[PDB]
Amino acid sequence: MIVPVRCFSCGKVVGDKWESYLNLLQEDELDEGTALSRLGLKRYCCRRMILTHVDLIEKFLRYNPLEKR
Amino acid sequence: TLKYICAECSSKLSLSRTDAVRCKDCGHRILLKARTKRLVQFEAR
Amino acid sequence: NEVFSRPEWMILTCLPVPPPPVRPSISFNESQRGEDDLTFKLADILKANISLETLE
Amino acid sequence: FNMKLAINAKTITSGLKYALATGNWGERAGVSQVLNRYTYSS
Amino acid sequence: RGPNLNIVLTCPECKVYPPKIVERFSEGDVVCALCGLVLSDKLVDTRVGEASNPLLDGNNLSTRIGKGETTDMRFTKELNKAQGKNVMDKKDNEVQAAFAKITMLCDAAELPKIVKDCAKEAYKLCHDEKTLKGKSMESIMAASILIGCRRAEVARTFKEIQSLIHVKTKEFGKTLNIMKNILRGKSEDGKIDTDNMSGAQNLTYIPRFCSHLGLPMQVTTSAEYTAKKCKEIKEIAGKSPITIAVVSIYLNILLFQIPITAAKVGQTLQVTEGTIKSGYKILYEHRDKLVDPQLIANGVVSLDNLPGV
Amino acid sequence: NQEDSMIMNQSSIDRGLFRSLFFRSYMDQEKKYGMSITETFEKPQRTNT
Amino acid sequence: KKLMAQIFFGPTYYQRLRHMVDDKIHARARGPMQVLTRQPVEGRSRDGG
Ligand SMILES: [Zn+2]
Ligand SMILES: [Zn+2]
Ligand SMILES: [Zn+2]
Repeated sequence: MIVPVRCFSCGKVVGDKWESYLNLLQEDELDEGTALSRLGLKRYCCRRMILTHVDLIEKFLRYNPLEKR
Repeated sequence: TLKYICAECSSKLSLSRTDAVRCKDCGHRILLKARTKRLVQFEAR
Repeated sequence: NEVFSRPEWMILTCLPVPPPPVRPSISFNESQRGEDDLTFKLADILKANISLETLE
Repeated sequence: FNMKLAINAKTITSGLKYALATGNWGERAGVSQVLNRYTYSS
Repeated sequence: RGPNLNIVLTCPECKVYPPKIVERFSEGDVVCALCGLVLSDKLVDTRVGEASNPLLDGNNLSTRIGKGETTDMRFTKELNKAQGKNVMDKKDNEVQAAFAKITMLCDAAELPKIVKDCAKEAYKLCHDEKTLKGKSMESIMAASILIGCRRAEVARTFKEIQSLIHVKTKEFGKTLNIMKNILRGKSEDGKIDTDNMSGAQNLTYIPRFCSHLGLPMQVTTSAEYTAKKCKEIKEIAGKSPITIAVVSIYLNILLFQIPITAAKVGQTLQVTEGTIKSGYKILYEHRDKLVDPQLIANGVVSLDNLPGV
Repeated sequence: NQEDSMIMNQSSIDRGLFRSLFFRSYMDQEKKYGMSITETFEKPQRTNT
Repeated sequence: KKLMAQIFFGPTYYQRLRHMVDDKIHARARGPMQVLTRQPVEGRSRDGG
């Protein structure tokens, strides 16, 4: 639902690169392959962590809050 | 005593055993029990 | 068999009634009582028997 | 003659509900089933 | 007046009476909570059986005859014919026939299952009594339905019941009073009424009346406050609750400026327009006390929006 | 991992691999058994229940 | 030490199915019995045999 904090296989921290990855795709006009390498994700265990992630949090945030303060 | 929340207008209500189950503001008939105010412990594993 | 089975006994004149254990009265929530199907049929037999007895 | 009693809406309402609530298509079996929601593909 | 035939579980060793007993459903054991001694084993839980309610039908076990995977119409017809010719079941069939008609009447008005259950129960309790022997069956059924609706806090009006069941008001009123007396008589013998049993209970009518007119829920709440405070005026307190509710609704209709004329409000609710306007004059002099303070304070409704004569 | 078994990385499990939420719903109604008998939602006491 | 054989190694899409052992494991030493046959009841949820 949200970007994992650590790579499942080797434990590298990948939860602080989601926004950078999206920025590279949008503003830098880079393909997903080049963006992953620029972020320092070399082992393919880490690449699939960011490459195949589905951000379902955005869909959930569209619903109005159940309890508003 | 108990504070309930409407499921359509998010209005916090206070109902007794005699009060009818319904929102007094918008008229909805679905109410969500409010989150407990007591702290709950969780393990980060 | 002269003692264990005779043709006259194959016709029912007196019907034995099984005890409640054979036909227990189950309960769903303990506030509603249900009766075994045998009890339902046995009650019909009693009603029919009394109806016939009164008729003739 | 009371039109409100001549027309019994319960007949249509229950007949459709019963045939849809259960699989008994009458008054065939398994015509209606609880939708499977384990996953989107299901 | 009969054999005891009662089993009480007490611990022989502890001998404390009453004993502390814990029923371990999972382990199927009844054990003394003090010494741990097991008092009884192999406890049973608490298809092949049918559950029936012995409050509307009492004790009456019967079985129908119908076609099977293989059956000839000759046997079914004659067997059904024989079943009908029974003297014991005839007495109860009249009560059962009454329940069937009540269910049809209740189901034709779109009422909850609780009402028909209450209505059927009321009929059974008041049936087979010497007092109810000269009244038409239609009056009895209508009175039971009205009682059933009252017990469910969804009480209808006399006119609403008279729309389906046709019985003149004189018999309807007399039957209802007799029926209420019967309930009171059997309530002391062994409850039956509460604050809802009160005849007026005007607050219950407002939600349905406004719904028929299609007004928003905000208007309904204002009308409820107006009707509740409407009982402080002696000139209106003695009026019929229907008129009190309708006139109160009419005051709120004009307060919120809904384009619905009185000619249609009285046509839909079957209330004379003159009565609505006649009651408005009495209700117009106490407008300041008949408007919710919070609604006026917020600014949604102002007392200057109500036309004055 | 013989005969259709598998070996799974415990560290991967710790990091959230194949972890899931489970939701179960319990329904209960306030039954009205006829007229006299009726139910309510209450916290029964050991002295009155 | 190096494994004498080389291992086929790569990513693959796996799925977690609904069957979890904690929803199947159950044992019974003694427990409730049926009303009619007076034998152990049926069903894991009811501590059956
Ligand atoms: Zn990695
Ligand atoms: Zn609301
Ligand atoms: Zn003991």
